[PDB]
Amino acid sequence: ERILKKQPAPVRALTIHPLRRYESSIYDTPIPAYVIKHSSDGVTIDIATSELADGQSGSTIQPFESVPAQNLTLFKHDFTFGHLADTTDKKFVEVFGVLENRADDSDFQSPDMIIETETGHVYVVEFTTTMGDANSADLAARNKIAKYEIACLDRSAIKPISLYIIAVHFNGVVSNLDLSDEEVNEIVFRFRLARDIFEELRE
Ligand SMILES: [Mn+3]
Repeated sequence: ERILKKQPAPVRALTIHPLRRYESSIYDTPIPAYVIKHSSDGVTIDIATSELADGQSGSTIQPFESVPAQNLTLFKHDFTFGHLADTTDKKFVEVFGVLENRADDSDFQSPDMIIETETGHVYVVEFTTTMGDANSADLAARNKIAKYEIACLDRSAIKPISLYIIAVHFNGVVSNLDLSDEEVNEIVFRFRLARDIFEELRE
């Protein structure tokens, strides 16, 4: 019997912490070799994680990956963020139910994460990437906020919601989470490696 579920109600409202610019501080760090091979559905990838130093950016990377042909278009986004959450089609409706009598489009939106805690807060987290610079990243982040703000606002009447964004570019992250340098480095490092792999995969 979980006692945190027995607290007085929290304020039902949408919270958005301000976005911040972070920059990677990677420098000369080995980038693992990868071997791409044709497979039955798509490609197999073999990442030489042995080449990485202990305590260096990239320690979250797994040596082996299967990418089916239907998943190559999402590979960059999903690989980049694969240490924080696995791919999902978990919709708003699974967590809040339909909002007024009738189901609508915002019920079937699927942000990258929807976390609900015992205390009754809900956290919506969305990841994204850009091939441009930090300004591109800031803009990408604002577009994800615009994509999901309405659905979050209406449902915050049911449980309070905090909306978070992580937007990666080649040299940093725009995010309203409070990230360490290692955490920024890991995201960027995984993004840079995903870019290299993706250019050979589209080919
Ligand atoms: Mn995303």
